Amino acid sequence: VRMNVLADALKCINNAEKRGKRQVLLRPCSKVIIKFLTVMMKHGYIGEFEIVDDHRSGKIVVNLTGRLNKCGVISPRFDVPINDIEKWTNNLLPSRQFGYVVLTTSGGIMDHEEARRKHLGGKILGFFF
Amino acid sequence: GRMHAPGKGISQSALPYRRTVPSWLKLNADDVKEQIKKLGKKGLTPSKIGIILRDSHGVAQVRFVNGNKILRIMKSVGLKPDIPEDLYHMIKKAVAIRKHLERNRKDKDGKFRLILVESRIHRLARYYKTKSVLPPNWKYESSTASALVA
Amino acid sequence: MLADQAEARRQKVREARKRREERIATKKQELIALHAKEDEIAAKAATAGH
Amino acid sequence: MADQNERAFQKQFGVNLNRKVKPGITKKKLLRRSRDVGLGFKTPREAIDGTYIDKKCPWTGDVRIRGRILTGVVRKAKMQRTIVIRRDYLHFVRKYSRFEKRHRNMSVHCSPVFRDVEHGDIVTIGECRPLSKTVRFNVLKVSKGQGAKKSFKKY
Amino acid sequence: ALESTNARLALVMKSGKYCLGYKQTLKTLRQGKAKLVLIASNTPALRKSEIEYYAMLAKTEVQHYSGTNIELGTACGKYFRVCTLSITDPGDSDIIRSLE
Amino acid sequence: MAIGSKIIKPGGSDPDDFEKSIAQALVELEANSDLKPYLRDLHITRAREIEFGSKKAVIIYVPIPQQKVFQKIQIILVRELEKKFSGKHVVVIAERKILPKPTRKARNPLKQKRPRSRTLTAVYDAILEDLVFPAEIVGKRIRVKLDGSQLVKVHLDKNQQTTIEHKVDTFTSVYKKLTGRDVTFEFPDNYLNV
Amino acid sequence: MPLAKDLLHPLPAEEKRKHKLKRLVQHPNSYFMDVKCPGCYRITTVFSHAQGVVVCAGCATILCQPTGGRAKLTEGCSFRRKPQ
RNA sequence: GUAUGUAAGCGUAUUACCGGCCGGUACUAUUACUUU
Repeated sequence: VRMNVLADALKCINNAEKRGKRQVLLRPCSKVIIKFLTVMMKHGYIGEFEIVDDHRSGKIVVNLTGRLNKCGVISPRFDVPINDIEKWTNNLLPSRQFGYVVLTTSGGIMDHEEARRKHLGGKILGFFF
Repeated sequence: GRMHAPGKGISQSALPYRRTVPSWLKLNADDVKEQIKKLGKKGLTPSKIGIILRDSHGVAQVRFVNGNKILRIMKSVGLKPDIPEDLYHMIKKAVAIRKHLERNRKDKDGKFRLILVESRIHRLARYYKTKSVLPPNWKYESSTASALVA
Repeated sequence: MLADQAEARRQKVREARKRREERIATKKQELIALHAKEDEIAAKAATAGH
Repeated sequence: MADQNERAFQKQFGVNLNRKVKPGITKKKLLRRSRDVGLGFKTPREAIDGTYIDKKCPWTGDVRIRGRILTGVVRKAKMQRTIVIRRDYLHFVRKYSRFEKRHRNMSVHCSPVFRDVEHGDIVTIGECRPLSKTVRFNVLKVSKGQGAKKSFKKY
Repeated sequence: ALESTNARLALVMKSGKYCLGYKQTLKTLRQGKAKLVLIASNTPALRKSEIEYYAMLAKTEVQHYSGTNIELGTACGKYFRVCTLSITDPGDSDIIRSLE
Repeated sequence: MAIGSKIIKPGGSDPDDFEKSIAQALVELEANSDLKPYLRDLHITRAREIEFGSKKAVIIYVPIPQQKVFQKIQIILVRELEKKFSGKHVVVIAERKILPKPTRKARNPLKQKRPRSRTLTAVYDAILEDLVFPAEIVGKRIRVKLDGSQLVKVHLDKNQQTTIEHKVDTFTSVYKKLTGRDVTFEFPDNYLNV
Repeated sequence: MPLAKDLLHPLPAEEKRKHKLKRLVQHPNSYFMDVKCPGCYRITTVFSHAQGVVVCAGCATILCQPTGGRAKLTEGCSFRRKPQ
């Protein structure tokens, strides 16, 4: 059963560049997922992604540029306040230099350093580098 | 998938994209609203009501010519009976268990198959118990399997 | 006594709750042809002569 | 419910039939001084013109509602003027930052103006004085009480 | 007998009228307002005899229901036994022209 | 001498003159000897004449309880009006009664408890089918541009492709003027066997 | 190419033999046809995989062949792959 | 020239009133979550 519609969508992206699949056939077009792929394009991690919509769910095509290493996911959505976001950096990132964990607070979906300027505590969905 | 089974197998219909075609169909939603008053009054189940309109006339989809689901098309002219249709096939399939296994026992393969449709009632009927399509204090009893279907 | 509170619905007061539509669409299907009598009376008066 | 069935007599203490001599004629349409909680909660209309006695009633007894105020769900109602409600919450562990489904159970008292409360209705709760060995609360309002699926609908 | 003949009764219960007993069957057999008569195999023998002599004069048709009174009595939504039945009005069902 | 509104504009609005000028054009569309059993009661509510810089695009507010009969006449509504209102492209566009919940601190819904045909999808779905009316849409695809921007791919195989293809440039304007989504329209000749 | 750049625009004929379900959109191979049985004249529309015995109101010549797949009528049929 | 990360207008309970855009007052399905 499709338990979490978030995480299963993430991993097949990581199961593309290893054999070098420059494209991704992807399902099933949720609006929380559409709020997420542009964050990759907000730092230029993938290629062009497009979404056809059948009148059941929709499905996603994703091209890839090949700059990724691994996108990940913590499960389920742990609740994280402001004063303890830094714990989820060092356990999830290679360093403070690059990479981005991505949570979502009551204001929306963002980067952690974006959230470190927006200052509103929220829930982890995933991470990538 | 395939709950009571080993198989991963998958078989279903395939609905098309648009929601109006057949537009060439001169038939409206109104004569089929009489056809359910004509055919569905003869005791037919909501599935096989929807299969005679496909082959004969043939409307591809009544959901495209009319908005309501077909039980509501049963209800809005008054054809929803007391019992939901799909368990009514299961309980008939359940009552054939107490016709084969009443005399021809030792069929513990067949006696396995009682535990399915009793469970395939009791998980299923728990859903329809909630949805207020038949009231609670509806307990399936073993002698009732004859008279619920007949 | 609780069973019969809002029960002007069952036998006659289904249609005497559906009488809101029975006094509208039954008459006004013809009155629009009566509203358009300027090109209904003069329409068949032209085809009868020509 | 009651036709004053008691081996003694029951009456709300603090009122008397004063018949002829009176400052004016203060009929008040019934000789029953029904108070109100005034904490935003509307009074039930049946409480003012009630015949029930209920010395432990928060509206009509020697009670003023105190403490805090909460909501929840009710399970059992067999015992007299008293229902069995249930509340839910979570707990925060150290080892996992994870949660659990534990619960408490507080028995509570009812005035009969909330007659016919059943499983599993939804009932808010407010605190008062101790009644008898457990009961320090009182029912405030049948707020929702609606199970739209299994409990709250006729058949 | 068959499962399929049982379904022909299955729309009479929503539609058609009924006569249950010797007395309710033989009453409409006197006026002849009935059409189809049902006989289960465990009918007593003179009762298995006596009904069908009317049918030689009332010109009606009967059937030999191969089940028992316990199932035929529950093949009609009831729970008490059925040994004979006459459907005096086929409401919506198709026993009006069907042979077995 | 020149009758205008009050036959078709109820129950909508009496402004304006450009909605009034087509109402004098509507009464001379009654003289086509075939639509006169229908348009005597086919009413309008509003209109709009928004230009694409040089040419105008005419918006027609159908009230949609008559969209089952507005469709089969719509082949002849656009053609005779275009030669009378050249070069201003006309299309019926039913503005809906959008039921929102306002973007506030979870602002209160009631009344109008929002059936599901009355959400922001109607800004697309209830609008896109009426703009490309005779197109018979087969596929909508969502192209996502670089800076959070979007293109939508609207597909039509051959279903009267040879009469409305000169309006798809006009169709790109008014959809961005009514909804805002940037649109392109998809030709392909291949009868894709399904 | 296994590392292909175009999935939005595939070649048409391989999609026609891909599946009834696994395509880029959802549409079955089935359709409707307008069979005239050759011993008669009357027009009748029917599904491809009809799964149901059909005859006309007065013209019951053949009109179908009972199967699990599509109704394969040999020399007793006349129809078209067309929405009517 | 450019950028957009800024607020208002504009596809609408951007709440009702008295005030100088601007104070006071009519006056809101919940939780869990997080904010101070």
